[PDB]
Amino acid sequence: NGEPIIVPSQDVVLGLYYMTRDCVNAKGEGMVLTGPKEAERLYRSGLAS
Amino acid sequence: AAKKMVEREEAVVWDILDEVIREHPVLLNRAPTLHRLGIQAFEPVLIEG
Amino acid sequence: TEFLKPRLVDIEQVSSTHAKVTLEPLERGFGHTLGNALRRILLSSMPGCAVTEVEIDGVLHEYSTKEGVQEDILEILLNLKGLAVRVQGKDEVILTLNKSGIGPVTAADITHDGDVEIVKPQHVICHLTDENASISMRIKVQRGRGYVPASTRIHSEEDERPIGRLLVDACYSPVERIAYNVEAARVEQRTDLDKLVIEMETNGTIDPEEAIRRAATILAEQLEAFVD
Amino acid sequence: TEFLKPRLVDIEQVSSTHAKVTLEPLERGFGHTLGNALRRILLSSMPGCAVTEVEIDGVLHEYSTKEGVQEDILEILLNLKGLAVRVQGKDEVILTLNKSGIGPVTAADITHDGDVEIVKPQHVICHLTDENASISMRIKVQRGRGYVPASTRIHSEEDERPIGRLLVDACYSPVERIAYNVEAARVEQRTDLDKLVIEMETNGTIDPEEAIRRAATILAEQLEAFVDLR
Amino acid sequence: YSYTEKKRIRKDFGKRPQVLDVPYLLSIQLDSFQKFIEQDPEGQYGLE
Amino acid sequence: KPLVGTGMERAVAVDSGVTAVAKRGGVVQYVDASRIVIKVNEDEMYPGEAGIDIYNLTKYTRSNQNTCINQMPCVSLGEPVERGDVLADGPSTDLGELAL
Amino acid sequence: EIKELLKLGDLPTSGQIRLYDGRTGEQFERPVTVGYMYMLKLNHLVDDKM
Amino acid sequence: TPEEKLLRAIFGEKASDVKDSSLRVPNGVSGTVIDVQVFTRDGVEKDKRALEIEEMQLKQAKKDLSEELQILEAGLFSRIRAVLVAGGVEAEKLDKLPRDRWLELGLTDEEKQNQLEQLAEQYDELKHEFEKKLEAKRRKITQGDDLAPGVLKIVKVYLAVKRRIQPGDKMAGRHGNKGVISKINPIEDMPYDENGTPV
Repeated sequence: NGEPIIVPSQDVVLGLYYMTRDCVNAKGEGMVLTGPKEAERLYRSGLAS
Repeated sequence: AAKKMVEREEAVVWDILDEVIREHPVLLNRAPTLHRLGIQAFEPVLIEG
Repeated sequence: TEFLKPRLVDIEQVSSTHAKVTLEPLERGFGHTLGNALRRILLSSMPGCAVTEVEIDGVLHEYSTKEGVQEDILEILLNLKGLAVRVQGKDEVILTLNKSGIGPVTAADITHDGDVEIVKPQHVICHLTDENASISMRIKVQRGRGYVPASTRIHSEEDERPIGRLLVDACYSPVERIAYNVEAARVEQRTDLDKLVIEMETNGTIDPEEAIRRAATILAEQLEAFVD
Repeated sequence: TEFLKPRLVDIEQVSSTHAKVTLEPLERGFGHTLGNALRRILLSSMPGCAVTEVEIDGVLHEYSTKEGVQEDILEILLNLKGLAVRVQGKDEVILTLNKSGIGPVTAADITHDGDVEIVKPQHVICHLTDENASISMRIKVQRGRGYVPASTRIHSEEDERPIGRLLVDACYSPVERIAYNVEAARVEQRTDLDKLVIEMETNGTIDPEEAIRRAATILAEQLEAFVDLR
Repeated sequence: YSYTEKKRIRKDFGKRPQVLDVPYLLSIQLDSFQKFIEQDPEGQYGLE
Repeated sequence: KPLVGTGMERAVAVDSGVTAVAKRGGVVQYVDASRIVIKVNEDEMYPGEAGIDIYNLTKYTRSNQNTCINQMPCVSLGEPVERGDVLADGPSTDLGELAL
Repeated sequence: EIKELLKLGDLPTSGQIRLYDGRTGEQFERPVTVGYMYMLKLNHLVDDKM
Repeated sequence: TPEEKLLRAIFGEKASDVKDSSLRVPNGVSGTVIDVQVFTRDGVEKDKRALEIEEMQLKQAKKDLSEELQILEAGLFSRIRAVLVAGGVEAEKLDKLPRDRWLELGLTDEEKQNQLEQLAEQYDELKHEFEKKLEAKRRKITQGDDLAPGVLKIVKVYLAVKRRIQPGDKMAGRHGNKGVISKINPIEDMPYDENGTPV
């Protein structure tokens, strides 16, 4: 078929699912961020989930 | 002389191996090769082990 | 019992505010030590000056809207968070901005002081929609360390603040993003050694290599008590 | 730039092998940094003294038995791999061990030198099960860091070794477990200050303050290349 | 408990009691060759 | 020895014939790494023999799969043993328990 | 019975403790199952297969 | 080999210069040598090393049989002194008497005297079967080995490799949880609990 054979399998999948999946009152909810670099800064510093 | 040099595995033999390996693909194959993606080519990285 | 000092091989200048330094060889498991120490120090201890408070006339909270502008005052607070500033002498400079007419007010339109300079004057704060639309604000710049958010700021302050004191997230540290990795390196035979690749991107007010040297300075001055 | 600095305030030697070292005071956010850096450095790169070669008299290889001893020769070499010893003077010393008669052979029966201190004299080595059965060996103790196996040592052995000299793997590092914590410090004018209690478990062959001194020396010498040139 | 079983007693979590113990695990081969090689009066097995 | 076992470990380690179980109960007289001598108790002794059991152990014998087979003594000097007691461990046994 | 034994040994009864990353020093977000399993070395050795 | 087969063709096969056909250790295989055994064909003189191995086996078998004879003699003499102490009150007169004079003395005929007599006959047949088994073992290890036809001698070398784990080795649990070791991580890199014990 035309479909890609390079599909991520189960660990990449578990990691990106845990990455993208939301929660209702985790930590640092409702902030307004300048961008993805500030989101990465918040997560690596520990001020947001 | 080259055969006994490789038989004793000099550091220049490992350096020449590092030069030979670079940009020389090898084919990795796993049986049973049911479809054509059971043989693929890769650029080898010299590892220990 | 002597160690393998790293000999620097690369400082790739991607942009004027971007760098990929590379450090090989290190001893096995030292790339993660040095990379995590430098990333932690740069993220949560490197001091600087940034926007901490702004007081716009007529507005009482961050979700109310002042007219005359096409983007919200949430966008204005975002653009004022993204502003990069450097104060030389003091730790408390109140910046006052006044603008009117058709045209987006940029960072060059601020009533600047002598001890305060802007590294990006083309940074647009907000766009104006009317000729008679006037905007007046009181940007406050403090000096702190790392990142202090508005949630922790409003947990700390408790008095009834005057009307217009909108809390903006205080991002004091000049590093915008630091991300390292550990690769494989080799001296003649052994391959257990590693190669530290630090990718750094900052705003103005500092260079990336200057910020890495400042973080190494901070860690060495933290360690210098118990050194043989 | 108004940071404070930590000092070694006290050391709680719980046992000969266990210790807790407190650093105080630490700024807000530096406890985890210094604790993880000191943990990785103290776990990977501390120097120490480990048994390298054993030469038992009358024994050709490790897969043989001697008449009289209860243990096998390979189990004897494993027990000597577990031996803890410090050497104050030199970098390589050879210890002689002689014993006879029924009874356990311990590290206390090793004929000590002036600069060699065996920090566990109750560490058993072998046994002897006859009145007329004697053991005699010669234990070479070197100093290094990390884990050096006998195969890599042979590939680093450009010399010539006789038959009958047994090789032991060398686990040189004297640190066995490190736990750290970041507790809040009680400072009369500051509230964002911390204390770092590092709970170090050794084999009794390294001083805690000397180990932390050498770990911070290693970290500063590694950071020199960052602080100098970009 | 015997003086060699007091050295390390394995804490059993079993509930039902062992009425019949587990037999000799190699009884099949040894019993077959013993029947082949032994001497028998009338119940003839093997060489006889 | 496994921390979570079943109870069949001792049965396999004795019934496999790879250990060295005691034939008669008594006290242990001499333990080398290759020989265990047991002085038999008098009630288990035949009246015509000397009452001494010798247990020679196999040391570093190649198996069929090119592995190691060696027996190590698990009893100490002077300890008493009964009939059916493990004196020497096998290749992958430990105190008479199977340990893989 | 397993949880009563874990409560005797002063261990978490759910069998999951907090683990920290050895490299970053940081804590793993979810509690991780830690315990002792009996692992065997099989006779398929890469010295014999290479 | 064809590198020198043409050189043995056009210049001349010398009918000399013998071939190296030595037993070599295989490649990538270390390990010590723990036992050598030489089986020569019955009829020819063996070698100096084969003769040395044979003298080692001779003195080993003699030491083993004499040690088991001394152990059985000590057991039998302890049973003799126990049964004579149970019979009569003779304690010091048997300690200062040598152990050879333990089977001929005593008192009149009782059950312990019949036991002493049958244990003396047990000692006699014990040393008789000792010297018979020693001569049988001696002739068994001095006689030659009837090997295959066409075989002069076989030398059996025994290596002993000690194999550590490495990436590539299959490891498994008891529930079908198999798999291959992928990396041997440092203990500072392994995850650890609140007490610092890494997994």
